[PDB]
Amino acid sequence: MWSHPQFEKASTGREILEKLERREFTREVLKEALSINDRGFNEALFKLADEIRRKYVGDEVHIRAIIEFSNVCRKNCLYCGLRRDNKNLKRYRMTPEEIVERARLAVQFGAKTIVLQSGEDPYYMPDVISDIVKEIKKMGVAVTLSLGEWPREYYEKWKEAGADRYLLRHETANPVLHRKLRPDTSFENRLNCLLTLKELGYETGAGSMVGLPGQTIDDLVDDLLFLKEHDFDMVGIGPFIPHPDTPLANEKKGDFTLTLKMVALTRILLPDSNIPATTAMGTIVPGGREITLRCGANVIMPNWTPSPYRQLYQLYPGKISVFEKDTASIPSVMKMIELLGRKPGRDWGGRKRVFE
Ligand SMILES: Nc1ncnc2c1ncn2[C@@H]1O[C@H](CSC[C@H](N)C(=O)O)[C@@H](O)[C@H]1O
Ligand code: SF4
Ligand SMILES: [C-]#N
Ligand SMILES: [C-]#N
Ligand SMILES: [Cl-]
Ligand SMILES: [Fe+2]
Repeated sequence: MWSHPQFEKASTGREILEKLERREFTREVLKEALSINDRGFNEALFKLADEIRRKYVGDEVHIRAIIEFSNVCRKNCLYCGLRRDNKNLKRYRMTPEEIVERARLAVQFGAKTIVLQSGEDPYYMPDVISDIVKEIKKMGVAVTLSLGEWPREYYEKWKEAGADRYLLRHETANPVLHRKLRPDTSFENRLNCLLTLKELGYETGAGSMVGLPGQTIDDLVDDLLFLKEHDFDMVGIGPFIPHPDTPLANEKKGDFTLTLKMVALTRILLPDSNIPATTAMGTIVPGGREITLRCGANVIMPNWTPSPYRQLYQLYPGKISVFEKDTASIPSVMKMIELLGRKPGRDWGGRKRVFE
């Protein structure tokens, strides 16, 4: 037997970058990119994603104002503070009038997309949602729904009511892990919902959490390849943030740098997709969303849920700041975008096909 020495790390890292620049997206290339822990490799990866972002989606940072209108949920996901078994949380529901008028205010502040997100709350489904969507569509903006897993019939009604997009983060593409963490449902169910949403003509959003308990680098590679496979219009990625009132309270938090590399690789794989700098990135690191916008992201989603409900939508700890008024977030992200040298979106910021 003869030796089997490793190649030097710097030269290996440069070969990975070259393969990414040549769009040679093999599993081993993606795995090694995620595994390298070199500050200079990572910075070059971020700059490549930023370059691709500049070339294929430009300098507009699209603002999507989120109204989290109910924290009631019928599911029991192990990671989520809204899981039905968490009795330590005050639950709330907004009336349709509250939701519509709050959306109207965001539109007046300049949001060009309203995102309606909730727990899986049967109260609203399907007809209350349809009424709300129809009212918001009269305001001249795009509407995105993020309501979880529902029958095809509901998704069809909401499309007819005028919804433009649907965000259903796939969470994890590992079906064994998915079922362990989401004991009510399955990856197959989640994927079927995404396929139905695409067939109905929604712009569809997927995306995973990074750092889930039991998730490995190979699983993160599977997430990237799943996203590439379906050419998603939008991809929402962030770290897992443990919640103290859940079974995962004591697990490791997701790593910011690893999550940033997932955002960067997603931009490289899907050059003209819409990729938010998510709330969870801003929670985990001060300035986290600003950093993510320099590493391939092109969207920001200010929290527009009003007091006294905003503090109760406790997906994970630290999500909400209560130090400022509930109308500060849209002007605040506009200021952030200006300081980055970027521009707010001029239209609804729907995904375009300009890459290849
Ligand atoms: N602990 C957590 N850490 C980081 N992110 C978390 C966590 N808990 C939930 N989330 C994220 O919250 C998103 C919106 S819930 C909307 C709807 N009910 C749905 O399930 O699709 C989910 O897709 C998760 O990725
Ligand atoms: S992630 Fe969505 S479906 Fe799961 S418990 Fe939280 S709100 Fe409910
Ligand atoms: C996303 N809109
Ligand atoms: C989500 N931002
Ligand atoms: Cl988006
Ligand atoms: Fe989106």
